[PDB]
Amino acid sequence: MLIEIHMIQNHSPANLNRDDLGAPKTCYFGGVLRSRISSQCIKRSIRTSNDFKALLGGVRTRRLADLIQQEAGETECWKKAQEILNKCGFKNTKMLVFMSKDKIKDLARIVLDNSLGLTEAAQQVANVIAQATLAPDIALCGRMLEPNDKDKDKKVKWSNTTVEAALQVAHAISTHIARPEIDYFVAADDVPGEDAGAGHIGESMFASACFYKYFSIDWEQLVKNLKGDTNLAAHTVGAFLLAAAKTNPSGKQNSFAAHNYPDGILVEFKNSPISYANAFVRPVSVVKESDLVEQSIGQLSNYVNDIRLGYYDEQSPVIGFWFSPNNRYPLGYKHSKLASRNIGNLNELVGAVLDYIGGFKWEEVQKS
Amino acid sequence: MLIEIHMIQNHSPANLNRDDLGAPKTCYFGGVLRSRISSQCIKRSIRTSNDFKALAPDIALCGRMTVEAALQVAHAISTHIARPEIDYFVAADDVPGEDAGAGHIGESMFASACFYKYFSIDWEQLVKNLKGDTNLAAHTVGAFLLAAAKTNPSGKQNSFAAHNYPDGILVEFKNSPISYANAFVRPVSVVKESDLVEQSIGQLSNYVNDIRLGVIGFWFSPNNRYPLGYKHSKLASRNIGNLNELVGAVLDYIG
Amino acid sequence: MLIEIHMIQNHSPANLNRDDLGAPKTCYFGGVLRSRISSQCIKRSIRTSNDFKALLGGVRTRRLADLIQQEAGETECWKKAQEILNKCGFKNKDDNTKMLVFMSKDKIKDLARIVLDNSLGLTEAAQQVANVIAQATLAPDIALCGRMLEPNDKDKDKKVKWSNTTVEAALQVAHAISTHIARPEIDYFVAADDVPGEDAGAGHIGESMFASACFYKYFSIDWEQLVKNLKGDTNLAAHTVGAFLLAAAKTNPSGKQNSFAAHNYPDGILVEFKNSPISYANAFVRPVSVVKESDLVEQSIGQLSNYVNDIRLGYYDEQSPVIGFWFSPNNRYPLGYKHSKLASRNIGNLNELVGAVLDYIGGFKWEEVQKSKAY
Amino acid sequence: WWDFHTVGAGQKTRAETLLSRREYLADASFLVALQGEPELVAKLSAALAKPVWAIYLGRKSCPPSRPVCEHPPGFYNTLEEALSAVPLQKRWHNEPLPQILPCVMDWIPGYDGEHAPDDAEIHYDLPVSFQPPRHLPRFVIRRELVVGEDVQ
RNA sequence: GUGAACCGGAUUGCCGUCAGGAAAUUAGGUGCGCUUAGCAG
DNA sequence: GCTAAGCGCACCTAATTTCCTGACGGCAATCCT
Repeated sequence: MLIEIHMIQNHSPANLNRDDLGAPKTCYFGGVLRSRISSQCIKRSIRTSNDFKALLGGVRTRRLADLIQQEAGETECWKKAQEILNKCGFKNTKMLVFMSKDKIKDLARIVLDNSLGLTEAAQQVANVIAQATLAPDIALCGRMLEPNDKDKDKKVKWSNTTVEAALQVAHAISTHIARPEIDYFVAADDVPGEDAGAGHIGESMFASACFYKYFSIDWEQLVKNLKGDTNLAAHTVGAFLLAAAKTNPSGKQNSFAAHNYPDGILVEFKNSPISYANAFVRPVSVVKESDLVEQSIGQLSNYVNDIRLGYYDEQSPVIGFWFSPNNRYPLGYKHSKLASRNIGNLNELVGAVLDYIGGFKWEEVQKS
Repeated sequence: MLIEIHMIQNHSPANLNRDDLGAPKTCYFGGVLRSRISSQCIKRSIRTSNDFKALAPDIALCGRMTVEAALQVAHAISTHIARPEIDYFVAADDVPGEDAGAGHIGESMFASACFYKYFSIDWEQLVKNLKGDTNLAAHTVGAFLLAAAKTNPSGKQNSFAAHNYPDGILVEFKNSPISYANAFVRPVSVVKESDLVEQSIGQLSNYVNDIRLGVIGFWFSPNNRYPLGYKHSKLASRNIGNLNELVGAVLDYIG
Repeated sequence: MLIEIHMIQNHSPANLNRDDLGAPKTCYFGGVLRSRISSQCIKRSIRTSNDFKALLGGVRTRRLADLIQQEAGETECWKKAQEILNKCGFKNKDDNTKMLVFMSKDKIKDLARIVLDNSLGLTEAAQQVANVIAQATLAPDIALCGRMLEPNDKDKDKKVKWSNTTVEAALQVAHAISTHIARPEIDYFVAADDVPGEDAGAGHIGESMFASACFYKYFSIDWEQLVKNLKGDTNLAAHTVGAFLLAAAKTNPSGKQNSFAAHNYPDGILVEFKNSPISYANAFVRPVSVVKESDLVEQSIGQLSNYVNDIRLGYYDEQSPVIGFWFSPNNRYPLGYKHSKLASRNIGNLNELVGAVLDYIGGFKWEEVQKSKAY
Repeated sequence: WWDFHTVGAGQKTRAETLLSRREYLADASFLVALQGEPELVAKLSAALAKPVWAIYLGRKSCPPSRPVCEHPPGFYNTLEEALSAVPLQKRWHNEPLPQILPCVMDWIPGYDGEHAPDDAEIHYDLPVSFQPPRHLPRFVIRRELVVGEDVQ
């Protein structure tokens, strides 16, 4: 069972993702230029969201020695931590390591701070590194890491470390043609001079686009990554939905405060993943009546209708929920009165999704 | 008799197949560089599918050490010029440190294209290794049709969720194996009044109409979204708007 | 807690912002051309305003040596101060540094004292200057706008180490987009020569570009981060918030205002308190088409009210209600008549609205936060 | 054009991935003419028109984009006359035509003797058995055909 | 079924977070739509 | 149930070329020795 989240979101003039040159990320889809927001950007924005404060339990850092030393008021053990990390298979303050936070803190404190040998200490810390996957963040994003076999001692053996991701996020492509724009700026000098010129001259780049965002959560894999704690998986699904709905990429937000919420969310439950990106192969051209968001929602509804009347199996009918704030933007605005469970509240949508996965209530997670 | 399946699938910006350097698999055709998904990639995408798991199983459909598997698949040739792109990425350290930036700061390669997929499965030899089980042979042909319709390569899919389904599938029963890659010798240039998928389907229709004018074929599009010829003349045998009835029509034509 | 200021304001025909070619700035929002006022321009207008004069102190200059000389008095040492800055990591081009330095104006005295002594060497003086500069973040404008400073590592003394020089920005300002199809107009001007002469022509022929639009401006202030940036000075943070509100309401960009006196006050200000930032820019994806039976500002306010109601009823229905204050001058333009309950209060005075915001923040009178002055 | 192919083979078990790189000719067209007694040629054409097995272009993943039997058998005295008789069809009005036309022809032994010169290239593409796998060498000579010099 | 039959480059990743094109301008000068008529035995 | 024609002007004069920022992080594979 897959939880598919399709969102239609329009953003104010902003630069939420740029390359080395500072221009907003773009891609070609359907032969035309499209504005693009990278998948890992949305993944991190959901990751560091205010709604994931109760589920952020994994850390991706290269200065693990600093983290270990931080949990010691006076027990100065930092050179030993670096040495044991280096002998574990890292080589410099190292390569990126992804695993839990409290687990590594407690286990490193009880292992590497004890006066004992070295090689087996490296083995124990390696086992702790591999076995620290009890984090919803790792369960969603997944991880893998294989230390170099040259620097690592032959006395250190690694168990299986590949964590299969339960979340698939697509790159947010614009539903219409991309129009990059140049914002030419100056930097005023406060002290008057003999020239009366700016302290700096430059060109900023920004773009405003209606993005189609696609998320896909594998319920079975999310449960497997968290083992029998299925309630934790339900909480993770709900928190991910809330974060994706209410959190935006933290790009040049101080200069471009584009904090717009999506105008339509389609949560669909099927056993196979479907991307509705082909709904917008033809760029959406705005006309006198209606708007860009309305036309994008109409095109998406048309494509969903053709998909349902196309690839359809009577054995496992696909159900779905449509969300629009206070029913502002309907899906089947003109003829498609097929969705009988249109919702005009995000919390009601979360409750409906949780009920469909199982006997899960949003308040039921307040028991641990 | 021969069963030939042609698909027109438009994929979202993704990295479905990769070389050693990380670039998307590429090809040259018509004097134009073109994106490519390898045939073995599509064949492996067909295998290991949960849709079928839920004679000798796993032997008749794919041989294992002859068997001489009857299903063949061509390389996915894009209809237009390949447009590789740079994905500049960094991996954050999300801790307060003396420096900034922690990841490999690489440059991922990706491209989006509308691929022409050619599948040719011969009924005779698939019957030959099925010991004459015509019903089972038709069942496995239908299962492979469903898989190829609703499966995608398991490439860099967690960051590029490209699960788009084909907008047009055409099944013909001609005697000789003819691939319609030459329909796209001229690369498709998108015009303001049309889209890439519609133009590609139109070029395929033009190629089908040509040569022959100077056999029959089943045309499937989801809910008849892209018609292969908007006329009442004898151009397409049946316009099918649903996949399951397309498989049914293929099955009772074969048997 | 976040302080969200949403403003609907119509401007007279003017050119408040322009690019290198002189045309008014434009953006493509919702697939249609709009009129844009950059966030930097609004930030500078608020910063260099009468209502924000008291809460100044941050100076962003490439001419730090001039300030050090002015503060030190008649003791020369300008060249030696410039060389100290040069060793610190600020290369000069001719007489000013190659990069801008943001710093509190209260530490110019410390810099002058550190330069003026003769007991200290050169590496020590550069290190002390760097320490003073990196620790000068107390100014309210530095707290609101933030700072980044990357000294030239190559042209720097080896034995000079920089501490953390970045301060988080507690203020988020969006570009002021228009609520309708922004059409630009070309003004054909001529320069007349007073001397008759014999040509009987004109001194100069040119083309000027201007546009009039109803702008939607969005501000976001982080209360906790503003308090942290000032090191727990809650009274100073409240004064900063109040003066920022008054400035954003009462000052406009000073671009071509001698010829285009676009000094129009906002026709509606919505102040909302929430834990997450929400922008109502999607209220105007449809460009507002003026109808005969209504007004452009009234139509924009109605569309904004409809979108605000939709967002409140579809995103913010939890155990924690969102409290918002709506201001119009003498209640000239209220919110949508279909609801009449969207805003918690409908204040008709700007000073009363500022007082209400200050009271709700933590409990603060305007008089007791204006009373913090040095004299 | 080069293709990077990886084989997982069989997946007690270990990480064994075969390394391979294939070479492909992109945007190429070839014409193959075989000379023999008429009945065998007629039967060959008849069976080509009704292929009982999935034919390809060297590898199973290379299907024919044009019919193999598009050009029908005919009576032509020499291979040069057969090659020159068929006109060349231009894809569009203004395209760069190939001024050089490589060709491959079988080396005629004629009477007994007449050994091939040192300038004749060798080619091992005649299979007789694959246990041990051996291919008998063959001699290939190269010729030229140019359009616009014999037809006005 | 001829360098061909068995044949995935598989996974981890926010550039983030500095910024007033501003101080200059009269399109100023010229002018008749104008000559013809019963909505009535 | 349907009246037409002549006539429609020239342009001198179009401002100011280095005011433009720095830094940190960039495999892990060695797929019959």
